Amino acid sequence: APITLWTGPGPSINGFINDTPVIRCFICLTRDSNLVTVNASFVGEGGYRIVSPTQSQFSLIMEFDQFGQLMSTGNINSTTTWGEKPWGNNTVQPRPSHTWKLCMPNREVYSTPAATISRCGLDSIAVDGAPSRSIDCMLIINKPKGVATYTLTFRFLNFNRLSGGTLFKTDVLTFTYVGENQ
Amino acid sequence: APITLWTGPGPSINGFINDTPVIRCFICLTRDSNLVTVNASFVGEGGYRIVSPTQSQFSLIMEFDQFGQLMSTGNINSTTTWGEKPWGNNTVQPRPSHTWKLCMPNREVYSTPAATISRCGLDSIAVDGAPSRSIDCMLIINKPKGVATYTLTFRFLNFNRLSGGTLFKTDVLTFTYVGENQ
Amino acid sequence: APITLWTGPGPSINGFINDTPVIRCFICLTRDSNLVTVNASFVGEGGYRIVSPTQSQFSLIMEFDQFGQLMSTGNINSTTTWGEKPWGNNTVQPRPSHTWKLCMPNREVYSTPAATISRCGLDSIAVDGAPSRSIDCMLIINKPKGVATYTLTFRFLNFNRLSGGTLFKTDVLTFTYVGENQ
Amino acid sequence: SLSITTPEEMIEKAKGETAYLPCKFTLSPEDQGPLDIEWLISPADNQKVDQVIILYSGDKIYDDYYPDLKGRVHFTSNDLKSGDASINVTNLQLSDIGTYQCKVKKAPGVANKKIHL
Amino acid sequence: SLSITTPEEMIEKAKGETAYLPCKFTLSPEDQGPLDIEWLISPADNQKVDQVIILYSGDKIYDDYYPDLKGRVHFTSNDLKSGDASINVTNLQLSDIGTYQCKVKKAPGVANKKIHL
Amino acid sequence: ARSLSITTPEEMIEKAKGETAYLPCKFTLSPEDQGPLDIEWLISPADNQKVDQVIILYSGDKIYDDYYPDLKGRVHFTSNDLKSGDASINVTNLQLSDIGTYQCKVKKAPGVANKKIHLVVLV
Ligand SMILES: CC(=O)N[C@H]1[C@H]([C@H](O)[C@H](O)CO)O[C@@](OC2[C@@H](O)[C@H](O)O[C@H](CO)[C@@H]2O)(C(=O)O)C[C@@H]1O
Ligand SMILES: CC(=O)N[C@H]1[C@H]([C@H](O)[C@H](O)CO)O[C@@](OC2[C@@H](O)[C@H](O)O[C@H](CO)[C@@H]2O)(C(=O)O)C[C@@H]1O
Ligand SMILES: CC(=O)N[C@H]1[C@H]([C@H](O)[C@H](O)CO)O[C@@](OC2[C@@H](O)[C@H](O)O[C@H](CO)[C@@H]2O)(C(=O)O)C[C@@H]1O
Repeated sequence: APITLWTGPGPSINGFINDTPVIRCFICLTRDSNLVTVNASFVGEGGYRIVSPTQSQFSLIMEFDQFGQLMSTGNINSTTTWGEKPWGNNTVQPRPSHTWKLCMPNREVYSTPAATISRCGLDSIAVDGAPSRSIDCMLIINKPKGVATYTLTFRFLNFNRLSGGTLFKTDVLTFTYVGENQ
Repeated sequence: APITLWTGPGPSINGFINDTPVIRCFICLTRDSNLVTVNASFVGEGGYRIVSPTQSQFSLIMEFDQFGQLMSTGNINSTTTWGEKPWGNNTVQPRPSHTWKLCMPNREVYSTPAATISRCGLDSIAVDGAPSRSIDCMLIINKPKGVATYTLTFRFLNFNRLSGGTLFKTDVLTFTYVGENQ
Repeated sequence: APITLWTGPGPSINGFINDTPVIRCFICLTRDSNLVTVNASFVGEGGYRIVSPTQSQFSLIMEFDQFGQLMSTGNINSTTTWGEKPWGNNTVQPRPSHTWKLCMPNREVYSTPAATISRCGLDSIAVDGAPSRSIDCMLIINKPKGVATYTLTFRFLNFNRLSGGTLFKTDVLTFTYVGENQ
Repeated sequence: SLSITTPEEMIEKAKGETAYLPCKFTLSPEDQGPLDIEWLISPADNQKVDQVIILYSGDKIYDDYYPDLKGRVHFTSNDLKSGDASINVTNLQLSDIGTYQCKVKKAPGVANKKIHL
Repeated sequence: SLSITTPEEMIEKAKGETAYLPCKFTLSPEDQGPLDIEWLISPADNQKVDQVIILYSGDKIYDDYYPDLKGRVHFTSNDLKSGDASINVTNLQLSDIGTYQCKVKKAPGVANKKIHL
Repeated sequence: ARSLSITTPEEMIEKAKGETAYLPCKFTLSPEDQGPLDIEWLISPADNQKVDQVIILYSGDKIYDDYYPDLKGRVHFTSNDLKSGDASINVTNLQLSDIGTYQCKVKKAPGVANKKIHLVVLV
């Protein structure tokens, strides 16, 4: 059976950078037969509403325990709205299930960390996809962190590609990894 | 249950730029448990068989009604072959069903437009993936257009990346978005 | 029903270049309702552990027969561990089934070769996604080869993008194509 | 489920006064996620729509987010997790004219109230 | 299901004549999609193959795709919808020599026919 | 027996410098192990950072043995009846720099087994 964990639509400012919520992260982890598809997008707020080319890189780490439950310790964590999306509606169900593990990155496949570095357009509609308005976002699968069993890291890089100050309104990003076995 | 809407194999010249069919669009929208995968490829014809670096950018908009039925008014529209792919064969079934809605972009998730700007190789096998033979294709999810309830826009951009005249034969492109609830 | 063919976790040096096994290919072909997702990553060994900017391009071709069985003749072939992943564990089941055909690229949709050229980061975690540490990987769907009915080719290109010698440890790559009908 | 008393309102105030913007809400037993409130502003001043002004998550108040309202917006209740997420915005001025919105999440609970000032 | 009568045939004609290329089709009640017709040419003259010359789509004809055939391709029936996609190719030249394909779709029906000229 | 497995999957071995080390890797198949036989030996040397470098391979009825420069020409499979259950190797003329954990990975799908030998070299 398939299963989706997510932030819900219209996500809260759930992305901390030095103990201040500054990124609004929409994150959706959908597990089908074997793979998990990460579908995510980000909107900066406050001091991170506009980013400039001198913006220093950063990681937003999700830390999960061995049963697929999001922990309190990562940059994105259990203190904000997170849970299961039932087929048929847009609610977020917080009550954990054993099926949640199936959204985690297969710990035998990813016994050492894996990564995907994709292009990440910023304010793409408004700037009409101008080439110098893209940064990079790298997913890091299972990089060790604290006492977490599984980790997903959205790492935002190479802001110095930007031609100038840009609204930090990212594209919809898509990654893929092999899901954990029940 | 899952569901796929598509143009079928060997698609007709079904993409309008300026009231004339000029792009041959293969488009396949597959909905599994929760996400829809857009798998699409494009081949130019007539004056659009070869595009040059001075080619001006354009959008091919698909307009859908509230029940997931493709409307007649977009650049890609109900006047060309479009419908459901049965599991097990390559037919195109035009008879609408309530399940078709499941291929549409979730209107609560995408209550304001979302976008993904991907690299888009042109004639990639023949030119052996030469770096200056890629343009950009940006999917825009739910940008308002006329009286459509859902929209998908393939917007082709940054032709000035091209080193010269190139056969407008795109790579297979893949996007992802959250599907609508029944 | 869905079905996954793969190399298993911790793959052998299963990828041959000029008759010598030099690339360690993790390849996973997952078929869900309609599309096949290719999820793959590569690690070079021996002389291919480090690649330099002057590295010449190359193709790793998988050749499959008309029933979806991997043949012995490709760069990646039946002489190494390859088979079905049962839902629930990480074994590799070599006993062929008629369902295996469902992971092949639909021969009517891809009656002439299709391609997708993606960015392909190398040693991305270690080099922190530095822009000049990416090459390109192009998937070619159904380019004819020998007496194969279906083919998948991972073609690695544009090594001259590299700023210097780089550990040939690829990102996780994801491609998508329409699956064959039973 | 989770909902707010009087989900739409309008409020008339003169310059200098402080404005009380209610957001009293009811939970349900089903609502076992974390409490997750934010106030936003759609000013008639700019095109800008829905800019955060004050936050509450992890039993912690984050307020520094909107320049014009710095040091002038705060939560009224001493126990906010009881169901009272009302804020007041002190020392009003004409640039505060707009639509203030209170989103309240407590998974699976979700509701919101608009107020025009 | 959707069919075209005589799916293959040779037609011979020297210079200046008007070639009549028949592509007449039978529908069935399954076939609910829009009538979507295409004629292509695979010339004996040169490299390329399968080139669009004329199409019928959304009850409207579009005709200038092959520069070499410009102005000398017209549909013959003023009632195609009824099952007659046949076309005329007037004032034949020797460069016209090749295979003319006729693809007719009406979802879910699809059918094509080839003609060697 | 019931699946693919190796005999004594963990083991130390001490030899002096110049002697050869016999690294046993004997394994049993089960009827269901119908995949291609796919052996490899790896070395995590103690001397430097790197871990799990390939030294020798058996695949498609051929031996590829080029991979680890330091061990060039000193590693050899010991049993010409390899397909029957014997992945054992010899490391001849032991060096001090041969100190490390040597690993034997045997695959014949769905079978997988592995064994590690921590090897030490004295004077
Ligand atoms: C914008 C910013 O603050 N960037 C710094 C970054 C971020 O604080 C965190 O990534 C937020 O998640 O941290 C950087 O380095 C690190 C970590 O790599 C390390 O584990 O701990 C140090 C503290 O010494 C710091 O968190 C980074 O991610 O590169 C430095 C960025 O400049
Ligand atoms: C090749 C070409 O004609 N490009 C023009 C482009 C296309 O015609 C359309 O995208 C086809 O769908 O239209 C461009 O601008 C627009 C629309 O974006 C706008 O909403 O309306 C104007 C008319 O005022 C025009 O249609 C575009 O999208 O870039 C202009 C391109 O030159
Ligand atoms: C690194 C290397 O060896 N590159 C050469 C490459 C590889 O050997 C193959 O890709 C191995 O898979 O072969 C190159 O071209 C080809 C084939 O495409 C062609 O069919 O035949 C020629 C010889 O006539 C050769 O095999 C390539 O793919 O680019 C040449 C590379 O330099």
